[PDB]
Amino acid sequence: VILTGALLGAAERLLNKGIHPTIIADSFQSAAKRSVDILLEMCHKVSLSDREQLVRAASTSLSSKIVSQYSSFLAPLAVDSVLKISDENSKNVDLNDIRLVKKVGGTIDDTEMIDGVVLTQTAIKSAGGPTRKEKAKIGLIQFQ
Amino acid sequence: EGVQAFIWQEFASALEVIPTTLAENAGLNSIKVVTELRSKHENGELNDGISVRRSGTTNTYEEHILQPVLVSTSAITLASECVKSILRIDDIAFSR
Amino acid sequence: ASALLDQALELIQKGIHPIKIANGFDEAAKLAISKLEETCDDISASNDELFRDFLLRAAKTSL
Amino acid sequence: VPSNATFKNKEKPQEVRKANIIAARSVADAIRTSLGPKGMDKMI
Amino acid sequence: PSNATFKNKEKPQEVRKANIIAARSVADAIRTSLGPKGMDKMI
Amino acid sequence: VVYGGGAAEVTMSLAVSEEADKQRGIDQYAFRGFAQALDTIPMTLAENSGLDPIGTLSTLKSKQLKEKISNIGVDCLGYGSNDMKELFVVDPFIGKKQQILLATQLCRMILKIDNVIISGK
Amino acid sequence: VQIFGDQVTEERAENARLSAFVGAIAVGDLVKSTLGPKGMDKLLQSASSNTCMVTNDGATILKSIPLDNPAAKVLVNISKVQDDEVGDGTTSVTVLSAELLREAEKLIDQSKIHPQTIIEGYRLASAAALDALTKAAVDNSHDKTMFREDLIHIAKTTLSSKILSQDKDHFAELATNAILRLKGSTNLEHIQIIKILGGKLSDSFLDEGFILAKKFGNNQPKRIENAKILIANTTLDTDKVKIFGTKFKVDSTAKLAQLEKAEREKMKNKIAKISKFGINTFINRQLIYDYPEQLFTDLGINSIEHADFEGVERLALVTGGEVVSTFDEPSKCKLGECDVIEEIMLGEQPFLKFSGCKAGEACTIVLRGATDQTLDEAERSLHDALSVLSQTTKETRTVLGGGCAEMVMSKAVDTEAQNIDGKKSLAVEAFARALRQLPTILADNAGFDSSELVSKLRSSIYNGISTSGLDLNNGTIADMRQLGIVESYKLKRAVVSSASEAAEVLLRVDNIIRARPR
Amino acid sequence: LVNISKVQDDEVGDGTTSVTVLSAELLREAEKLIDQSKIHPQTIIEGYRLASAAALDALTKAAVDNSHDKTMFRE
Ligand SMILES: Nc1ncnc2c1ncn2[C@@H]1O[C@H](COP(=O)(O)OP(=O)(O)O)[C@@H](O)[C@H]1O
Ligand SMILES: Nc1ncnc2c1ncn2[C@@H]1O[C@H](COP(=O)(O)OP(=O)(O)O)[C@@H](O)[C@H]1O
Ligand SMILES: Nc1ncnc2c1ncn2[C@@H]1O[C@H](COP(=O)(O)OP(=O)(O)O)[C@@H](O)[C@H]1O
Ligand SMILES: [Mg+2]
Ligand SMILES: [Mg+2]
Ligand SMILES: [Mg+2]
Repeated sequence: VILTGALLGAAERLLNKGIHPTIIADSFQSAAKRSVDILLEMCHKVSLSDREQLVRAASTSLSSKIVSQYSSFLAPLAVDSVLKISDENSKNVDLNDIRLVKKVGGTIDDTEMIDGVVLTQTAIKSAGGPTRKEKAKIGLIQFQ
Repeated sequence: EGVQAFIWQEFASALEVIPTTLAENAGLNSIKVVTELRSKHENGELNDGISVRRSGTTNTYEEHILQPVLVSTSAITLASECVKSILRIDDIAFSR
Repeated sequence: ASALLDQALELIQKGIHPIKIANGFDEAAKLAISKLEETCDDISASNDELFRDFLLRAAKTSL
Repeated sequence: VPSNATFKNKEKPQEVRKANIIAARSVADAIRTSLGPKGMDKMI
Repeated sequence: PSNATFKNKEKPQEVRKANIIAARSVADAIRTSLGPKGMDKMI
Repeated sequence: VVYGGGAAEVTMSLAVSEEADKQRGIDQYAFRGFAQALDTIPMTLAENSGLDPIGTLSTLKSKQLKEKISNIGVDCLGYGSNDMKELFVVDPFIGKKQQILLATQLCRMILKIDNVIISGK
Repeated sequence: VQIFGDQVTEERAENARLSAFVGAIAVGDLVKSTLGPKGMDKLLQSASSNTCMVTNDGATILKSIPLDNPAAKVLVNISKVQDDEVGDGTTSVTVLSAELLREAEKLIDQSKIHPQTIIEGYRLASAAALDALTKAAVDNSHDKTMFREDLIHIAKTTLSSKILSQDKDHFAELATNAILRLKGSTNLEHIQIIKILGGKLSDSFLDEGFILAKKFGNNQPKRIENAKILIANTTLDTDKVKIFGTKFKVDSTAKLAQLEKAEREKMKNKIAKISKFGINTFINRQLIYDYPEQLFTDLGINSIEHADFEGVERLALVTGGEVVSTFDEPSKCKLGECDVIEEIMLGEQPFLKFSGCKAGEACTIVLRGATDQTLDEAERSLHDALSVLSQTTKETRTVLGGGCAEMVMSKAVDTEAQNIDGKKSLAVEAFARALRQLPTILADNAGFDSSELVSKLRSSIYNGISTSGLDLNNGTIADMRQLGIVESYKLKRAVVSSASEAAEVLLRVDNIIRARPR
Repeated sequence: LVNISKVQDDEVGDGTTSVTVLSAELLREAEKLIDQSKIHPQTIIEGYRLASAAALDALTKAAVDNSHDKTMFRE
């Protein structure tokens, strides 16, 4: 949203200089197309998994939020979340497998990756028989 | 040597707003900082930029400030497409 | 005056203080006046017959 | 040289394009402050 | 025929009709005040 | 069928005019008013077609009084001949009759109104 | 007197006329900038819900803008039906209809000619124009290579004015390849427009097979090789039995538990009827409940639910099979086959991509862009291109574009202007100047001199040659056959016929009666 | 158009409607040059300067002086 306004500021003075808008428009498309080729020469390839690059990249890319100073433990959390889904074809990894559950309470420092599937809803407690389960078999009922 | 080249000069001048905005947010003088961007880049072909912690110019690869190429690619690409659509507008007519 | 103001808009975006902007035009204005005072020629050496023509040069310019 | 081959009528597109550019840049000035590590947050 | 002059104007004849009816309206107001069998008008 | 376009109107106008001076009475002015009322239709066609109503009305009255052939009317498209045998124009008798019947029967009702009360909405 | 009542505007013969002509001037000046390749797009701001619309089509501009003028409503309706018939050329109708009335305004005022006499000149002038347009056409479709090339030129000529003018070299292949895949079937419902945010305008790629925005079930696998496709307009939902009016009388709940057992056994036997064919996927029109969904797991059958009515025919024609609901006789209803049933992701929404089908009678145009206003322009642009190219399959004759069709039609009109006696010959020449005003406007939008190119084009075609045209890139006369600019014969025939009827309706007016609004 | 007619009424006392209809027709004829042909406004007035100069020169030769005879001036 800032580079767009900057190029419009460039086109502002160019409209007074007797140049057509279509010539100004095609110049940016040709200039932008050349800009892609310059960065393709500059960018460096990386391995499938590299904690030195991915963790530092994730921490220095947030850079503006409240959890940027908490990124000492959340940047590995983001890298470890995506590395579980791996493919050689460079697929578009879907973020539906990475669910972000919002619970009001506590602090951000208590945030940590749960090993299993965390459920948002609470128990019914109409009868309240069991308290804590161990070695339980989970089933998904769809009927009533 | 064409009128298309004169537009590309303004394209290069307007693209320098990103380090200028970083200088104003950090409080540093933009011309003094941007003058160092010009002084170090003719020899340094890449990884030369601004670091906010030290408030100066240094090698960004040593300080670990990296980003994907697709982010900057989509920014330059989508920005040119938006200006292409805005400049083709001529009239603002009220409708239902 | 609008041309100085329009070009000053781009320099305010860069973060230059307005007094340094104003002092720059003051030094540039006197420098331009000092140069233009040297390059222009005098017409008092000519006689009255040619001095009338110089008024006709400016009279047609103003009308 | 002059008075030939054209005359630019309907300069309102030029006025409309200027109004759209300054309108887009004025919105960009509010978003410009949030750039970089030294940017700020916005409450809406 | 097709080569006849249309004259482009029907507003003049309409205005003349509006004036004739307006002139005949007041002329017919004082029609019954003529002759020995006329009637007086108190205004 | 009949042949309209000003031919039936001028034919029916002079028929009542020739009988007006035979049956003077007091209703002769009503026969003349009915005659001149029928003449407004071909004069309207002459007005819309741009032709002169003086030459058009005078020609139809003078010609139709001389010759008995009653299929000559106002040529609006600007042809050189006014005889409608060649121009391919035909109208029904029931259609041209109802113009006179519904008109003369309405105007009796229009003339018989004296008191006119209009309740404002 | 006042018969019409209070708040009723009436006009008579000098306010009635010159209110429609200034309305024809008002509606024509808006769409003047949109005509041609260098035309500027108009932005429409709605009065409610802050809804904006970027659009170049003259019909869509007149759809949204309110116009209380009755004469402008005629131009609103003729652009609507022109968009319904051909889809392209609505702006040329509004411009040519307005300029015909602009010329006729001068013939009524300056020359003092009756309106009916002007129409009689336009009838003979329009007949001479269509006869020249018929003789100027050229046959096609005898060679498939030439028919392939002419559709590419028609797609380039159509998309030259839209937002795809820069990338028309790539979109011409995408536009013409989809039409040849229809196998003669003229219908636009078999082409889908999937909206995807991101990328650039030239990222639109041609899809092999058929792609749509649906999803598998909860337990279904990702990939199945050589999957048999079936389409059910069935109710795999709670079927009920259709003799509405069935209720269940229950004396004891012992048989009611066995009654519910029969309901589950009823639908089990229905899904068992599906497995007799041995299909690999199952496509249903409406929502599938969970109990049918669990039964497709062990049988190795994929599931797709909530398919649109258009999507049934769009997927069935690519599959080649027919929609089956009874599932009784496995002999008839031979199904198709698809190689790759693997889905892909373009943006944040997964789409089911198919490839390697029997037939491709239905297609799908994948688009990429920045703003939805550009995608809406991309939809309307290719909809006009695909509509023109689809009707070019049934109507084979075409005509050269680039403004040469307007001047070559006016040549026969000017030739037939001399031998017509009377005052209507000036109206015959007024029709010629109306055809000349279209290429006059093409030079104005491009920013070049209009009087020189129109004078050079007009003097060039009367010499004997009839292949010259306007080249707005260089700003001079050039050969249209070299550049490859050609348009359909029914398009320009509809434009001249619609514009002739447009001037005829508004020229036969003498009074305006505007009743009170509700 | 009101002021040019007032000056003509005070100056000569005749020809006011001719100035009003001719000055409006010059702007009417100049309208299509601006719209259709796209002529500069400075070019339209520049032609009217040379056209008006030749116009008054036509009246210089087209006039006739009847001062030599009072009977012809009376006529
Ligand atoms: N081509 C023609 N030549 C001569 N007379 C005509 C021609 N066309 C129409 N008319 C006459 O003009 C009349 C017009 O009637 P018309 O306007 O069609 O019916 P209405 O008045 O109910 O609309 C007809 O009665 C006919 O006699
Ligand atoms: N590439 C081109 N070169 C020259 N003229 C063109 C070109 N493309 C289109 N035209 C002209 O533009 C005119 C109108 O184009 P059209 O596609 O109908 O625009 P719209 O859909 O806005 O009416 C046509 O008569 C044609 O001659
Ligand atoms: N009987 C006539 N024959 C020919 N021309 C006439 C006759 N009467 C008037 N004219 C012309 O009509 C014009 C009338 O102009 P006028 O109405 O006096 O202008 P204004 O009212 O503006 O002074 C004159 O120029 C004259 O040439
Ligand atoms: Mg970031
Ligand atoms: Mg088009
Ligand atoms: Mg006078």
